[PDB]
Amino acid sequence: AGANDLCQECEDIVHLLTKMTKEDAFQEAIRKFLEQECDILPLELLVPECRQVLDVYLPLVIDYFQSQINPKAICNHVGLCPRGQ
Amino acid sequence: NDLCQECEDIVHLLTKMTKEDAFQEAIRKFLEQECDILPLELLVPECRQVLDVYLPLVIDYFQSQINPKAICNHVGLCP
Ligand SMILES: CCCCCC/C=C/CCCCCCCC(=O)OC[C@H](COP(=O)(O)OCCN)OC(=O)CCCCCCC/C=C/CCCCCCCC
Ligand SMILES: CCCCCC/C=C\CCCCCCCC(=O)OC[C@H](COP(=O)(O)OCCN)OC(=O)CCCCCCC/C=C\CCCCCCCC
Ligand SMILES: CCCCCC/C=C\CCCCCCCC(=O)OC[C@H](COP(=O)(O)OCCN)OC(=O)CCCCCCC/C=C\CCCCCCCC
Repeated sequence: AGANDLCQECEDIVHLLTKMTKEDAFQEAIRKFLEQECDILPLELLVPECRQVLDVYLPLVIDYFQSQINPKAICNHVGLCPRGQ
Repeated sequence: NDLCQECEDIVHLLTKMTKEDAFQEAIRKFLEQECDILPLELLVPECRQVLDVYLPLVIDYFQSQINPKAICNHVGLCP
């Protein structure tokens, strides 16, 4: 019962992300937070060039949830939807 | 758009999902595969070791006594 709800729960998270990423206040908040985390342990060592990785990939992740037609497919891709999205 | 409530709802859903063994299995299998290929294999050195350390810790965290508004305030999405 719990495990069969994982697909819908994942899709609900994706739906929330698609709404939030339409707010530039969301991008700014997450950028600023991750910029601070890149500068401190453990992330500064787990991800070399953390700030450069962030500068490149955060716009791409944001754009994915903003512009993809079917971002909920992520939930099938990560294995949480054994019967399809 | 209420970014604060949207963030709190994501946290609530994560706490439900992380209770399930099948969630841990699926995410681990997916990330083990990504650690072996680009881009993650280069972005995160010793990727599989980082996965083994932190996936349990993150799963346990969302199962513990957490404060969702404080978390969302920490990431800048709640006042
Ligand atoms: C103390 C805890 C620390 C744990 C963190 C340790 C490890 C961190 C690793 C993070 C860095 C890896 C970032 C990789 C992102 C990425 O590759 O996205 C690219 C891809 C592909 O983009 P393309 O346009 O096709 O082209 C790209 C190249 N051709 O972008 C996407 O498709 C978007 C999907 C990516 C989703 C990213 C996940 C973000 C969602 C998070 C949900 C919430 C998780 C909870 C976090 C709790 C943390 C305590
Ligand atoms: C943080 C990832 C952002 C994804 C999008 C966020 C969307 C919605 C918000 C969902 C909330 C889940 C994440 C909040 C968890 C969090 O980090 O806050 C708590 C914790 C503190 O907990 P503790 O002080 O130890 O325990 C007592 C207090 N709890 O905050 C932290 O400091 C942990 C920071 C870990 C950093 C994780 C790295 C981000 C991973 C993926 C981001 C992918 C984006 C692509 C860019 C790549 C950047 C390298
Ligand atoms: C985006 C999150 C929505 C689902 C929420 C479920 C809760 C947690 C999920 C955590 C795992 C992140 C989900 C992976 C996102 C994903 O599938 O993108 C795959 C992308 C390509 O995007 P696609 O659209 O599928 O194809 C491109 C063609 N357009 O490929 C990737 O590079 C994925 C890299 C994933 C890196 C994210 C790291 C997650 C951070 C912390 C996880 C917890 C600690 C463990 C860290 C170990 C990291 C080595």
